Amino acid sequence: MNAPDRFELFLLGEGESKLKIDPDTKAPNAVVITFEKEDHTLGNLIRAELLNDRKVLFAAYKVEHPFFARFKLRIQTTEGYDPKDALKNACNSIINKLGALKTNFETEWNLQTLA
Amino acid sequence: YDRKVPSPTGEYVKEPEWVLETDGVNLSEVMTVPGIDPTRIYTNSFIDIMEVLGIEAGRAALYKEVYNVIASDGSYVNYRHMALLVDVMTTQGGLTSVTRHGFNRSNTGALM
Amino acid sequence: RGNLMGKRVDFSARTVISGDPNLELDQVGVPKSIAKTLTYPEVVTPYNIDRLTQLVRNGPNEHPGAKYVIRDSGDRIDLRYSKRAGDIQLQYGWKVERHIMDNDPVLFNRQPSLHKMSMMAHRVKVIPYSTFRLNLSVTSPYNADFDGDEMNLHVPQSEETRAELSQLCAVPLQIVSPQSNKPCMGIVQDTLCGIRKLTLRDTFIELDQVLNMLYWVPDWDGVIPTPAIIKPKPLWSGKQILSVAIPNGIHLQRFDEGTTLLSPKDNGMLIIDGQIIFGVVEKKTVGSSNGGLIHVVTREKGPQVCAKLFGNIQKVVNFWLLHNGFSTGIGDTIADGPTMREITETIAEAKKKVLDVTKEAQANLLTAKHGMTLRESFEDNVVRFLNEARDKAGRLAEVNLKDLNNVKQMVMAGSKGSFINIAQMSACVGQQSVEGKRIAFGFVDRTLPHFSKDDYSPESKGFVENSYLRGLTPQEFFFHAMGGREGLIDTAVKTAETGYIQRRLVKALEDIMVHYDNTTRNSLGNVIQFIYGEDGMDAAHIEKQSLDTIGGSDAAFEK
Amino acid sequence: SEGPQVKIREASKDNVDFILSNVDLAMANSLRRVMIAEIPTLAIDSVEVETNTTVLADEFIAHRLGLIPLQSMDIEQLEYSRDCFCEDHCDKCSVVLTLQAFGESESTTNVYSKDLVIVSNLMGRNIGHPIIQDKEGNGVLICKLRKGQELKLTCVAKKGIAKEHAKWGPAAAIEFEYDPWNKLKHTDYWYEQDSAKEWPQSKNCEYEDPPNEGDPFDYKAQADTFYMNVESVGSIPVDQVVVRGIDTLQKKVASILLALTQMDQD
Amino acid sequence: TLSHLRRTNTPIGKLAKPRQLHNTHWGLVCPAETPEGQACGLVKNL
Amino acid sequence: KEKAIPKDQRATTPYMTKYERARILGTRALQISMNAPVFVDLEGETDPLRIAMKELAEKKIPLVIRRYLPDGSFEDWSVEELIVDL
Amino acid sequence: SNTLFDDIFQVSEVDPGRYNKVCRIEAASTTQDQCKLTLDINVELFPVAAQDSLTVTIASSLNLEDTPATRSWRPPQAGDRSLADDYDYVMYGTAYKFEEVSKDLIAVYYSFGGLLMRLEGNYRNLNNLKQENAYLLIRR
Amino acid sequence: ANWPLPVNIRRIIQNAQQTFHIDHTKPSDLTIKDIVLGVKDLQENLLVLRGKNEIIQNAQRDAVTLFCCLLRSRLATRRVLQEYRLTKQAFDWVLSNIEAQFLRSVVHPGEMVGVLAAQSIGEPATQMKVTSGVPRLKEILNVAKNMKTPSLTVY
Amino acid sequence: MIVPVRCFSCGKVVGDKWESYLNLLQEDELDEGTALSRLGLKRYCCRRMILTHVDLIEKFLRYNPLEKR
Amino acid sequence: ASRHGQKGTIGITYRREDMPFTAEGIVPDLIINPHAIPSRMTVAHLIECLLSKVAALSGNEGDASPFTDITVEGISKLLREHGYQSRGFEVMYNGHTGKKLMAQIFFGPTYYQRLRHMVDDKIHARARGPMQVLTRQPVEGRSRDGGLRFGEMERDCMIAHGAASFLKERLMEASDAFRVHICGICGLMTVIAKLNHNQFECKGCDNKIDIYQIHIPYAAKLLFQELMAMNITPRLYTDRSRDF
Amino acid sequence: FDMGGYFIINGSEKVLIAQERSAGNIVQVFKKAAPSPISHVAEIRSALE
Amino acid sequence: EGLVEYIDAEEEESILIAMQPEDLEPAEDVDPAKRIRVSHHATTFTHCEIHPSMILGVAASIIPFPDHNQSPRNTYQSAMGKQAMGVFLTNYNVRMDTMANILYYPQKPLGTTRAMEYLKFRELPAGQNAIVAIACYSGY
Ligand SMILES: [Mg+2]
Ligand SMILES: [Zn+2]
Ligand SMILES: [Zn+2]
Ligand SMILES: [Zn+2]
Repeated sequence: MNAPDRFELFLLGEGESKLKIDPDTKAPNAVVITFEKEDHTLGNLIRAELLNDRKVLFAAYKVEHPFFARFKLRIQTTEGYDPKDALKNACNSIINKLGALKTNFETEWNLQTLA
Repeated sequence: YDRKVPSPTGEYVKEPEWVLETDGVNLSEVMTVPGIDPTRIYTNSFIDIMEVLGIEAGRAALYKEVYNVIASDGSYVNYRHMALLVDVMTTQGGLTSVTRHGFNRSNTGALM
Repeated sequence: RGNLMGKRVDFSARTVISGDPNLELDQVGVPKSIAKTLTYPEVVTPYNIDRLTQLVRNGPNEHPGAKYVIRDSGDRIDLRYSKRAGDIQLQYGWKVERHIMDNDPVLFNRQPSLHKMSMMAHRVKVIPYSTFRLNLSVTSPYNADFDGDEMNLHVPQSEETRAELSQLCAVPLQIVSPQSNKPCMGIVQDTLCGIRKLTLRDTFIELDQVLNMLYWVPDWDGVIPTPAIIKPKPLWSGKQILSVAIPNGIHLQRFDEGTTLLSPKDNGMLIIDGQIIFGVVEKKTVGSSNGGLIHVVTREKGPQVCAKLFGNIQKVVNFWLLHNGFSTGIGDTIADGPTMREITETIAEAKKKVLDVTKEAQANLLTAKHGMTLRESFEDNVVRFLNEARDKAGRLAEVNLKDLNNVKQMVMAGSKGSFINIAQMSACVGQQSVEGKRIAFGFVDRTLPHFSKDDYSPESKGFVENSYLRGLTPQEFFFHAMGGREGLIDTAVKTAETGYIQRRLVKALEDIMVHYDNTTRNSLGNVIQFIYGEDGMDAAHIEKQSLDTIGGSDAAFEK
Repeated sequence: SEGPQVKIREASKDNVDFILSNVDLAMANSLRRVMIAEIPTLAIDSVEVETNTTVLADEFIAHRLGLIPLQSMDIEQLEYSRDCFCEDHCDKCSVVLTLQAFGESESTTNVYSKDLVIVSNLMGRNIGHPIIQDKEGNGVLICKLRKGQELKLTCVAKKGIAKEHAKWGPAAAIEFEYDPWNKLKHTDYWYEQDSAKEWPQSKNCEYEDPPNEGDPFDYKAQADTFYMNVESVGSIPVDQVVVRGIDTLQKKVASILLALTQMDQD
Repeated sequence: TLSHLRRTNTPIGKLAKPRQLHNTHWGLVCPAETPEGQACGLVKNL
Repeated sequence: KEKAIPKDQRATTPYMTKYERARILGTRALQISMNAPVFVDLEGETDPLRIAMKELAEKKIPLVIRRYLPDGSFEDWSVEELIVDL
Repeated sequence: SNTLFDDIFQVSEVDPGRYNKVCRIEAASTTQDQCKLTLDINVELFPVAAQDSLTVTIASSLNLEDTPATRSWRPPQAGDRSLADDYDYVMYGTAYKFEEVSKDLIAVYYSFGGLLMRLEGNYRNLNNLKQENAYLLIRR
Repeated sequence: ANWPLPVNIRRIIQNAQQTFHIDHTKPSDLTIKDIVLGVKDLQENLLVLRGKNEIIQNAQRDAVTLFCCLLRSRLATRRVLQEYRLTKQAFDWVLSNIEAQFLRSVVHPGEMVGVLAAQSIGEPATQMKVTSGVPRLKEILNVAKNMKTPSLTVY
Repeated sequence: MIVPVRCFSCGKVVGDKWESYLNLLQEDELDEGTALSRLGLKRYCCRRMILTHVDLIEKFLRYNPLEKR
Repeated sequence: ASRHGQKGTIGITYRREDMPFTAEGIVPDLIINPHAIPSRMTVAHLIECLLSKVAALSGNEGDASPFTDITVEGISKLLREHGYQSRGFEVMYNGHTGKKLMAQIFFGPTYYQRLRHMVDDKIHARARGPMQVLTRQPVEGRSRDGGLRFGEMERDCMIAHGAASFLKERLMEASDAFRVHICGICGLMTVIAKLNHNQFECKGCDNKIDIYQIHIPYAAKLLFQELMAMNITPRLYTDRSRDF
Repeated sequence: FDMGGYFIINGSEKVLIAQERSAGNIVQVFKKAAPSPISHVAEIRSALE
Repeated sequence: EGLVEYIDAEEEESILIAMQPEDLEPAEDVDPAKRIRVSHHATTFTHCEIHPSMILGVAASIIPFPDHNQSPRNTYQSAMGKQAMGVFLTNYNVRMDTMANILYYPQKPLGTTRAMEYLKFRELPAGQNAIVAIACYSGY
């Protein structure tokens, strides 16, 4: 049997970090962030929010192999804007949007009568 | 059949010619019949070609038969591969078969 | 034959093969369990003293690890049962048998292994699960599919063979086979189907998808190409993105039927500096065809660059097709009413024509064709008329098929299917023949106990007027089954006959080799050819070219 | 608050129908993905068998038991067995259930999920109770017995997510649609004579105006106003699936921010 | 199990073609059920 | 030694063959793996095969290929003088 | 940078062919009787009908001030000014052929990511068109 | 006129034109003497056999007779100046590539061509009025005194 | 052998509707389509789970127990 | 495999949130390549899927008997009456991004059967293990930790590749390897070697100083000894007698 | 559901596969090839049951 | 009662059989979807087939719509059906076989065949009804 344990999809293993930022030598002011134990759920959401930023230049993500739960995020920004700061802003925007969504759903649900 | 022969102008133009296809082979006798072009008569059985024209003629006929079979299905194989097999089959002065009574009767070591 | 010419060997593994679109052409996925069992003896050197020592600490129960340590005296220590004495101190000149790691060169084979490309060297890639994994593009040289096929793996055990395997048997070096001086690998199946759709003029891509597709090409310089359409909305064409995967400096020009510089049907091909100008990329360009992109790239930039092309095209095309999708259903085999009416009358007219010849033959007024009997001549006329009816009906159905027809799309791209498949699936299965002849009278003067004696109508002798969509009648079903049984019997017998022929040919020419004097000689030294191929060139470096002097008229020659 | 807007159409104990507006496609898709694969839930994980005279194998019964839905309203108060400091399991990270069935009657006797009895200290929580969602009061038909057949076993329930195993999935099929009129041209309709006549109209078409029948293609439009229908297996209320689905997605993004902050310090 | 209990065998010097599906087989042996190997045509099913 | 063709009358190709390159690289890689003196400066390399490739590129492999002929005669070609173009 | 070619054409006809988003249009210059244009246009974004008059312009670069894979394409930013602001349909492509049709007639072939164009005219009106990349700007 | 040959001269010309960015309008600096001598001397460097005796030299000339015909036809004085419009720098580049390409295409000594030929002919056989296909291949590989359908073609 | 607990495609609990399905067919004389819709199985993935199920446990129960307490 | 000659092995497994989904949330339990349909012309595979879809929706059992009046158009009419596309196509959404697939997927139930062939019963590897008593080569059989045959055809391919050293490695180091002593007078393996005492002798030649050792496969040693029993004497000599 | 029709030999279920043979007591006339002095032959395998 | 008659191959030679009584027996618009059927217009039939589908065997009777499949495919399925896991017998618990495979949840096919009624396929099915999608999703 060679089936990997299912908890390896989300549980961080020994000697492994959630994020791994390295500089992209091909283009200036570009970095590559490797997310461990994550999948398209966050890659698509994070990438889409980044593309809404005017100062962000290039935003793309890819899962090299479905076997391993890890995806790479490439962020390039305008000169003087840190790609890490761009990731900070995008994540904050997602959280704020999600927080409003949770409040809106609860208020609407309270008005319903059938359930 | 249609054969491309140079035109008097200099270009290649196809014109029809009358050809006789026969069942059964008598190469030596048919070649002498008047009215035919003896320099173009061809025989399906390269055995008759070998014993009437020569080993080199049989080699060319043998390659032609092998080429037709491979090209009959549409597959294409480089010329050198066919030539090497034909040359091996005619390197001893005759048509040696690829069975145990042909190449396996040579002097190439008992172990081989 | 069973113990000297061929024998069972160690350091080998077998398991089912599966397709991995995310694996490189020269990479092979190896199950973790197989990697642990297989080992490679590595000589301890100052360069690898640290790495090898760590593996011994890991032991044989944790990949990467080791299983044995061999001293300079020949003594071999099994790491199991050896931990009782604590750690072992390695020394230069020792050998550590450690689990095969990534990038290790191994030999990958599939039987019957009828040609050399059936045995090629891959780079190990340890992966989870119980199956092997290899690129789709390499299936064709192996003649392998993923319906349950098992393939062998062999691990070299010395540096001499380790370097030999990677420098002579590596997959990138086998792209251009010498059998037919044309590439043996190409884009196929899903990837081939997607590339045809992607390169259509109507295929445009927005910014969000373009960035992801660009990033999927590993060797991307990081420069976003200018969109073909700048206003009123930035759009990228499929040709533009596919051009990123093509290495710069590649030129390819092809002219199809009616093709011109302003290709109206978008046929042909024109690539300048790696940029696709016009033409739909299909089997004629990215397939294993002479003079195609693969043939040009490998001969111009090198085998390694060509190998990268396979992955880049596959990755970009696979990603695009994942988010576009392609399917096929029953609706793709259905032709509109007007087409079916035309198909029905085409068969009816052919049946009437077959009747017309039959009546005159019964009247004895039919004169046999020269060199043929009355019945054989009559059969030839009927067979030709019915075959043309199927072809004419098939053309009517095929022409009616729209560009959105999934079955038609695959045929146009060359991925799968053909004209005959569409005709039988939609228009008419056609005549069934056994031993190259119509259905014979197994009974007394009839084919089945349902017709009358001495019946020569197309239905009686096995003409399937229906299609697979419409179904076959019980009489047609049996006759169609009879034709199939002929193929199954032929396939089984032909496989045995061809295998013996292949063995005989190899044994007859096994001792022939090209020597340093360019002569071709056997073991005895007897000269077969004074120069190989009568020219002295290698088939892998031969291309079809036109001699401009032989052809043309005299006036054109002077001009 | 002026962000993703919601409007509930049909609300039920098992199904909630709502429209997600003023939101991005990426956000909407992640919500359904999280709602399917990342909401913690209580389910039977380990089964101890001491007597199995049934016609079914021990693994057959164990697999069925894990699929039995258990109440998970107070799952957040439970702790992951991996993150708990105990040898095998305790009351802080597990719920123990016992099943004892015997064939005392001549007719076949059915073993239902209602026969499961909790023998752990719930500590005032509201988890571990099998979900009964029928009229007769029985649950899932686990096994059948005849005279002389006994089934004695002990079950241990732990919290987990459907990513590890589908038995922890608290949500059944989730409907998800947008642009029912195909105004964004995200689909090329396969057709034979007329695509409009050959493709049935979506029920959601009533909530959007039809195309103006001649207006130019709108190339500046982006997908929004998603129609979703979330179904629940009964382990947790359907509303909580959406509420907890948003919370889990919020936590995942927050984890990235926390990790990014951590590397800045170190 | 049902197919095996209804199988038939034909031992293959003979001058004929027993492997082919003859017309007389209609309604007596299945025209499709046969081994794909060397037993093709020789082994028939009622 | 009548089977040693003099260097002035060698008629074989001056280009290294694929088999010659493969064996030379493998032959020297094995020697490197067995602690042989490396004659090329290493900018960081642990694989013996990669080291041999570096030596071949800079022509620092002290080996001569004895090309045999069908009659038994041979010609000695140094790796340094053999052209590596393939 | 600067306009290499500028003229007004009348669309003679439009042929959709097998494409649902791209149409090939044949047009002739209004001022010159020896100039005609064949062009492929993404009608889904810029519909074109018969008898329509189109102002076709070809330029080396879109930036206003003269400045004669070059650079990574970037999304337009607020306040960005370029030649594209004055037109409706803009395409970027590469010339790949120059053909001599007659004594003074020259034809230039362009490809905008697979969309082909052919601009034929007098040798003295298309002399500025070179074998390089150019922007095709069209205004209704 | 279309036959397999080692070196693709057409691709080499295309690479030279694009690599050096031939103007295609300004006259080239090539001279008629240079072109004629350039092609003539290139034919001498196309070496397959390197013997220094008459017999080997004769074989060397014959081994490249067909290739030289292609070489001369493509690299003609008018074609180079008119059809290709090659420059002196481009012309020298083209000649060097042909020499390098030709030398790389030569057969490598030690190649097991016999096995290669047998496998190249065998593999197509597995995929397979007069006998054809595998049965005809059996009749050819085995020298059968009596073949199924002997025939005579008379012109 | 016995009714599956959950629907394979979507995971909906269908193992508590087997007895109800049989009761509707027998006592209420309802056709299979109406019974499935009455039980609330709208998606055809759930319908086939109960419609195509074969109850082999009853056949096994005919055999006497191997070990009797 | 299905009931139409279509068989395949699982390529990869995806969870529900990754598989494509319809507007109703139904996700496929299995996905097969469209390319298998055209060439093989298994129309019944598509008809069964269309028939099964209607049968599941209507709660009936489809009639798939070969020769009947049932037609695709008749099945299509029933399917459309249930609110689905007549030909079975459905609009699906990409699971990774949630966007609609530009193409519509033939979606419906189908009968599938699991075959006896499982990878766990076929995967096996061997680095070293038991040897046959007779030939002293790797035993045959996965269950007995046997090896994998490197047959004659495999030998030919390596010969074509030119990997002479690799061919020797497979046939000697990866298989039976045996060292024997031969006499310089007679090429027979009849030398009694006392390795502990460093003594060699070929009785019948009365020599103890002209001994050589050769590495040959144990099968080769067995062959020559078998030939010796047949009165044939193979003599192995380490130097050429006749000129090349 | 077991259909029987088989034997139990040493605990192993064995099924007798029906054997196909040419019917006896029937006259059959066959043609012979050219290399033989006989053109036609009528053969009957007389059998008593 | 003289309503059915046993007929062998030898006796098949001297009789005329009608495939179906629906159209062949009666003395003698059309739906375009229906297949083309030949009446044979014979008024001397001596027998009639019980049903044409009975020509198939046990294995081939499980194939749905075998007349809509290419003949080689039908042969292949007959071989694979014997290799499918299912419920060979209901007393496998008391039997001691060398090897046995039993499916957890066998399901009867949604689309079945009438001939399968007498093979007890519904009572002992070998397979499951899986929702299959024909798409090029990920290339795996
Ligand atoms: Mg296969
Ligand atoms: Zn605990
Ligand atoms: Zn369901
Ligand atoms: Zn001796």
